Amino acid sequence: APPTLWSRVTKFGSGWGFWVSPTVFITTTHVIPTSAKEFFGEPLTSIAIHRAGEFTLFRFSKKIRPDLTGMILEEGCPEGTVCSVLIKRDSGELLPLAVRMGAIASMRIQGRLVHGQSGMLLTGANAKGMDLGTIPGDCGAPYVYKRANDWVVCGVHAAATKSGNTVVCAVQ
Amino acid sequence: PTLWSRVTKFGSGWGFWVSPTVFITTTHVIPTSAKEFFGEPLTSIAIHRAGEFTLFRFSKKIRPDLTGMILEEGCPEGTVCSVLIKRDSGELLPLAVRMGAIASMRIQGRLVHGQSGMLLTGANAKGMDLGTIPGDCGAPYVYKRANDWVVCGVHAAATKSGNTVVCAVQA
Ligand SMILES: COC(=O)c1ccc2ncccc2c1
Repeated sequence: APPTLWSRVTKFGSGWGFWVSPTVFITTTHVIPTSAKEFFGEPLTSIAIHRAGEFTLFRFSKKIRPDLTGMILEEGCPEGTVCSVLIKRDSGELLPLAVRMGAIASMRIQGRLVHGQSGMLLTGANAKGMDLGTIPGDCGAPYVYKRANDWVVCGVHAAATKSGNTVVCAVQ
Repeated sequence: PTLWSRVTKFGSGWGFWVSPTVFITTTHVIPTSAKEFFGEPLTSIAIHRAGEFTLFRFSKKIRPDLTGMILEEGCPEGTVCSVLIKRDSGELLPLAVRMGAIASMRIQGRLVHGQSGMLLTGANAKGMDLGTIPGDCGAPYVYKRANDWVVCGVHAAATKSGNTVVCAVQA
């Protein structure tokens, strides 16, 4: 996956978020620090926060990441799309986990009620644990894929079943 | 403690530490000019070759931080393995493969013997991280069985199209 996409993935609360543009940051609602009143030097008064269930978008009034070009963010992807989840792991290791995407779903995972785009990992069978699957520290990592000539972001990592086989992407 | 720490850059590809003293690789990535590997003189290294599978047994513990793993001669037909691909970017690419029969296959002009497999990542890579490249040879094939990780060979070859692969196996 291109270096410019890895540079957009930034450590945030109990997980990660993703710079779509110099002013727009997306992440998974549950990884956000609950009491926080300031982000990237800016007060909450100066930021437009758009919440839809487990998807949160931050739009800043100033350019926080002026090194970046704005890219395409879509509301999920077509059934059958193969995406990469851009997961960073202890020590500059980069894990772009392959996932075949399925339908928008409502599920109960570890007793929590979760709504988003379901998918199934293409890394291995019985992908429970950190070598072939997701861990709770991965929440907020972006779901991306390549079209004709450009890359698209279509959601952020929200949940995984106990078996590890099913993941859920929260969507705009 | 990770499987990934056992995957090691070696000659023109990779290899995998089965135990503190045992390292496995693809025969064609091994240097043809050498007096030592991993600081141990070749004189003290046991080399066991069966076609495109090579095993080294060292007389000293090179990787004393590791426990010994189960090594087998391929796996049952239909097993879904993962090929543990490392890239010089720092990317780790675990790719699912449905394992088939032991076969001889002409892969871009060359005859290669080993366990056939079909990548489960579909279409092509389409310039995504979904297939192998030549520099991936020696990467291990593994799967989880009960609570045990099993390693059943090393990445020997891939078709131009990408979707058929050959895993070289012991004996
Ligand atoms: C054990 O997995 C299957 O039954 C299966 C499923 C999908 C496949 N797709 C391509 C090639 C082979 C495949 C095999």
